[PDB]
Amino acid sequence: MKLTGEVALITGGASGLGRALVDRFVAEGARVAVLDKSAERLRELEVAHGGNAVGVVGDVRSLQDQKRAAERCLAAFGKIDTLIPNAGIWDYSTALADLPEDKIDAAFDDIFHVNVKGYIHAVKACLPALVSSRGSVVFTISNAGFYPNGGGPLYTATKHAVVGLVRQMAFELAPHVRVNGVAPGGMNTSVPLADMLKSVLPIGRMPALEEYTGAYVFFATRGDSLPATGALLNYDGGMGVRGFLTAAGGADLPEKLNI
Amino acid sequence: MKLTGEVALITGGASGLGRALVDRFVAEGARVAVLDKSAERLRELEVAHGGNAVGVVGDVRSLQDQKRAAERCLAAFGKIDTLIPNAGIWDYSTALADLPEDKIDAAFDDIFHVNVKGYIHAVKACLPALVSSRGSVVFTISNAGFYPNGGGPLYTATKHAVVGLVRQMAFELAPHVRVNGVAPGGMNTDLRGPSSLGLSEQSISSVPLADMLKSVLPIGRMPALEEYTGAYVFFATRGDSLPATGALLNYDGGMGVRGFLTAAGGADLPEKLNI
Amino acid sequence: MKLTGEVALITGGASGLGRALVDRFVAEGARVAVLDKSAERLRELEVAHGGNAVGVVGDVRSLQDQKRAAERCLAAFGKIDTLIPNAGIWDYSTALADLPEDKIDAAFDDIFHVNVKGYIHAVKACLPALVSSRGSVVFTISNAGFYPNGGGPLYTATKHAVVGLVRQMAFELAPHVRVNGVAPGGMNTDLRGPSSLGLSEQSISSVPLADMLKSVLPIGRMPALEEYTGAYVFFATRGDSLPATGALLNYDGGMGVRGFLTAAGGADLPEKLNI
Amino acid sequence: MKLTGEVALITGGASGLGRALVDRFVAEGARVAVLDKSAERLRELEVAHGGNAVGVVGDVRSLQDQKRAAERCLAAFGKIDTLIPNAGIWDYSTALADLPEDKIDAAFDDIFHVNVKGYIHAVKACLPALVSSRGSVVFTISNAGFYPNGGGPLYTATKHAVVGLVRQMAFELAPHVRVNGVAPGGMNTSVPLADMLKSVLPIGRMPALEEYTGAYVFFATRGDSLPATGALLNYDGGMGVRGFLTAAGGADLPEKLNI
Repeated sequence: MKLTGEVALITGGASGLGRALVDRFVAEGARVAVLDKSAERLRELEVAHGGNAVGVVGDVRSLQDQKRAAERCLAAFGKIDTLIPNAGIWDYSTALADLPEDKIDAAFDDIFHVNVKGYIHAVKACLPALVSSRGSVVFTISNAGFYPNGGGPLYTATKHAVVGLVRQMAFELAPHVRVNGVAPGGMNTSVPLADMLKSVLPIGRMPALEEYTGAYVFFATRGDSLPATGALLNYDGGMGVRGFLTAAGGADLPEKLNI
Repeated sequence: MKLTGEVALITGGASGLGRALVDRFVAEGARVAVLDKSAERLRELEVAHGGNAVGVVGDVRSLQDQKRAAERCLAAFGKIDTLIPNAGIWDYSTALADLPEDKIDAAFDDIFHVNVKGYIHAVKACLPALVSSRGSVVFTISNAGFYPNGGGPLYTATKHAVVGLVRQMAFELAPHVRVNGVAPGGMNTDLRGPSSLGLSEQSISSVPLADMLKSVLPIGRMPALEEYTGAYVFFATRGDSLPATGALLNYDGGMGVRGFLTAAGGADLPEKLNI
Repeated sequence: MKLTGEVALITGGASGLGRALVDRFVAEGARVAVLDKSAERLRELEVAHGGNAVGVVGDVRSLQDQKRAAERCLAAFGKIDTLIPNAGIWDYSTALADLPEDKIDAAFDDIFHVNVKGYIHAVKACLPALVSSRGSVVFTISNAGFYPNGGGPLYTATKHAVVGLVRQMAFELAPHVRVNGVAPGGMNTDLRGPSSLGLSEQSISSVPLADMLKSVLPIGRMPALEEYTGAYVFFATRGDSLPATGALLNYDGGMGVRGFLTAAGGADLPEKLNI
Repeated sequence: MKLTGEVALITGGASGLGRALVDRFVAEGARVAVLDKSAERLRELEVAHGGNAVGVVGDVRSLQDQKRAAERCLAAFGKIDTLIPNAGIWDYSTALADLPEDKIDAAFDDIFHVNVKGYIHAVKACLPALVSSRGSVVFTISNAGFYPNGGGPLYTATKHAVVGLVRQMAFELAPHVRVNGVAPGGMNTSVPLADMLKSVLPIGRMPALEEYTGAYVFFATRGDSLPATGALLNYDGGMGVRGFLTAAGGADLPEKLNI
């Protein structure tokens, strides 16, 4: 019950990883405003958490759709303690040499409006409310904001850009708003599952969406993440610490120590 | 309580952050074995927490001592779920020009044996127990592990070195043990130093934090030691930090994202938005 | 001369650093094709370097233009050995609170289409030629690609984004093309901005560098534009930078390793050592 | 002829990568003082570069052996423009679980005295001379100061530590001395050569020691690396940008573009 008397806003939270955040957050005493594209999946979400969660149908790319989401949150809950810019769109890990000349301009704009511009507006929209409550932002980054091969050029640049957002907003919004980011990866949400545990994830297992929720709960806990601003907790099963020939270094440790 | 029924081993956990971690972890249900140089301070917490904490007097540079603590924790509690190598020595932020040629070699060894080697024996000792419980290692680092002026050549080099521990240990101990690092910043710890290093400069070059905070902490305040225990509990919680290994949490109040003319860039926000 | 007989394609290479790069590369024996928005400035250098440089007037956001330049370089010089995507737009370091709601969406696209998309079409265009000559891509980044207060939300996000280009392009174009990044810092460039962003604040928030240098540059001086061309030549040289791909050169005078109270920590060194 | 009228000091430079630096540096008009353990290989080096290179027999761990090396350089060349702390000792990539209880203390001290303490003294020794000439330091780091599996815990910590040295010395020695570091890796100097190009090095080829020399020449060039201080140029064939399933992303690019 770590988030008792708390209010959080989550974009793109009516599905995928953002939905897991919702369920968990509610299950922590929190109160979650949700901006998303799906009117149906927002209504199903709302009855799932009776009066602990509100949902506003919108387009994360729209600044106005973000201001509304802020306003409605303020309407029902009267405050905003943790904003979680999260709504993201993928590029199918498409290589540059495979992005066609007649599609690159559209593809760029769409992916950048959702992953970067979407995040900007959210923070812009909620700025009054966050300053008012001296709360925090926790962006959803990704393994792809730090290392390649998590996506194509478009995805990688958009997720490296939200690292800049983490840093610049951590600076600009201080001392009244703490900005942070979590970088999840290797998810139950291109690459074979057998090559995933062997050559990608040192931890050796595809974690459930529920297991990616705690890192966010942390940054949203009143006085547990107070020194945190500008922080980037990489949360991808250890993609940036994997070996050359094998992801895991000591798979055979138990019978190296006769445990 | 996140850590009910768990067992933590904190080194240097009788004073400072390492001690706040004990109080926090016990308060979070966990039982805590502690290795530290101070016999008094260990009894001081032994009484305070009753049958939830035990303390072993020894030295972090000694592997025998490290092993003795790891065994003591097994004897009393039956396992090791979280190991927190925390014990650290500051270099008074003494520059290279200020290091005495006759005192430098001695100094190196003193600081590197605690800040780095002490961590290695902490892991070496507790490893069998950690692979058995498929547990975690959470390293105390420092802002001095990522950016300069947090200490002199020696300290900054040590903390940077323990960044390399996180990464290697995360690799080597996959998939059973998780290894990560917490990097504290604006705490008001004295941070002890080596006798091999003289008293020469301890007040007027090692600058106090309150005097300079506007150039160091964006968050615009000095956090209490208890505000730094939250990150470690996070790593200590099995169902919260499961997909986290090789993770580096910069926990310095924004020392790495401070701005040029001042630390924080949004002093005038409430003026500009009306609160 | 390191780059005798080589061919470089610089974008935004008619003014600022991009233009100093032309002068340097020609002076290093290389022939240089240039894409830039200014017809005058391109003729200005066309005459200056004679048959060693050619310029194409167009826009970096346009792939057709990018392709047209890549072809122009083939037509005149016969190949492309080094591509330098350099053309960049500043956001006047305009904060998020200061971005007008009615002007923000327009602004985003303007800046992201040059700083990021412009780079992508630069690579997309010149790629066939680069895989053919097994050449290199050297990206102009910025201190704003690594640490904050070098620009507002938009600019810092763009440059950070092109860090992600370096890494992905380095991966994707292995083993034939090498992709790296140069990250300039204390140059006295005006760095143009978008009309979609108002004149509102251009003198008194976007602070001049000379006023603040003691809080920004450890090196304790503002380097001339010619001092920044050396890193690119390095990547342009086949026998010097062969085992370098995905490399990031922080070229900012020490912006990332500046200290808390002042940029440089060794002001008083010669006093302390006697020179 | 980029280093005409220049003087550089190189530790551990009578063999390995440090020797390649020497040959190249001399071949650039530079003048190289060399501190190393080998008396024979120092003499062979000296006749190889007649009067353009001096060599002083010493132990990099000794501060005094470093001061001498500085003094002798000053004797023959009268100045020191680029110091290159380079002498390094490896741990056989030995895992922690394989470092024996009766050896760990000795092994720690030896590897840390050479890789970290060796570097410190060099900069300490040459400080007067470098400040006097307003020159630079270029440490030899390694892929192992950034990612794991380049060595064991001991090597990785020692090379991560010299990253701290790069940063702290870049700060402390400014504005009079520029500190930098090069991070070479995947060298013709444990791991099979067939798994090296496939899963380790995106560039697909083990580069010669000569090809690792240019990066150092760069940092030592009068007015080509003036803005450089605190810089970390990773020089390992792209170990930190390799994919999950394959090092190289577009091996089959030529016949994807019918070049």
